[PDB]
Amino acid sequence: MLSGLNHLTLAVSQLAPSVAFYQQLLGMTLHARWDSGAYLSCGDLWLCLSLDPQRRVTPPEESDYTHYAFSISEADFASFAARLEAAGVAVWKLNRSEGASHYFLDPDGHKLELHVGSLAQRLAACREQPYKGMVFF
Amino acid sequence: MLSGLNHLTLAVSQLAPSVAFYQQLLGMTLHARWDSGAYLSCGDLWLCLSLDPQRRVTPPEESDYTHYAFSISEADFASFAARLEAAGVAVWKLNRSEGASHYFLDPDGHKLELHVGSLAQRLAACREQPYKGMVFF
Ligand SMILES: CCN(CC)c1cccc(NC(C)=O)c1
Ligand SMILES: [Mn+2]
Ligand SMILES: [Mn+2]
Repeated sequence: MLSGLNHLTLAVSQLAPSVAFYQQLLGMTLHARWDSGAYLSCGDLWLCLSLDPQRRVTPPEESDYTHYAFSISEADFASFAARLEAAGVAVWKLNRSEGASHYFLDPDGHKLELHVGSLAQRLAACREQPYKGMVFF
Repeated sequence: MLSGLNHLTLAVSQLAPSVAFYQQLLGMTLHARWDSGAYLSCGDLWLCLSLDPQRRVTPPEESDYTHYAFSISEADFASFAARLEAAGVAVWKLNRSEGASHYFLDPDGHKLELHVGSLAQRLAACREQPYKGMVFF
């Protein structure tokens, strides 16, 4: 059967600024880069940045809610979020509707998130403060 | 410090067919559902389906190369691809790179992939046959 996420591939309009964002600003590990892409890791995540002439820099009001959240510890969350803010990283959401999260945009407008907590912890929190109509299986 | 992918959220235009696709067709575990979304898991992956009226059913020619690959064993790959084909799931690309890959679309046109092989395997192949302009770190 399916066992998890093998890799996440993001189309990027300019490879070097995107590599710099994920490696320098977000601290991911750069393993290789070539004329049309790069491979990074973030813990167990394999991230591929793929240079795509079709990628548009997209304002958050023009894209749907599809987004990618990265795990961070409770101890590191606030200072990492504040550093992104001080660096001028654009945002896309303020209301914490799914726990402790910081919502920010990559250079092409990919919707990213810092989140503290696992699925199990989110289900437990939702039992006390459930989303409308929530059912648990 | 970021420690991995916390969750992947896909915006969906209709919750029921998306739940059917990820849970029943793709075999993911459904943990909870509410009026505007669902939580599933696939191995370590926490997947959220978020009902979003701004989600367009998007032909693959009209979206960029951003895509989400799920892990599957080599032994299971062909029968899972055949299952998707029997279900009439559209393919958006043929495989031309190392490791088995099946490129398929979700009901809203999210670009998905079944892939066999790790980042370490890809890097080993690339070291032997580097892409144009490839540098390793
Ligand atoms: C994406 C462009 N920006 C400005 C937000 C950028 C890129 C790489 C690194 C840093 N800043 C630090 C401190 O790493 C900032
Ligand atoms: Mn999220
Ligand atoms: Mn891929």
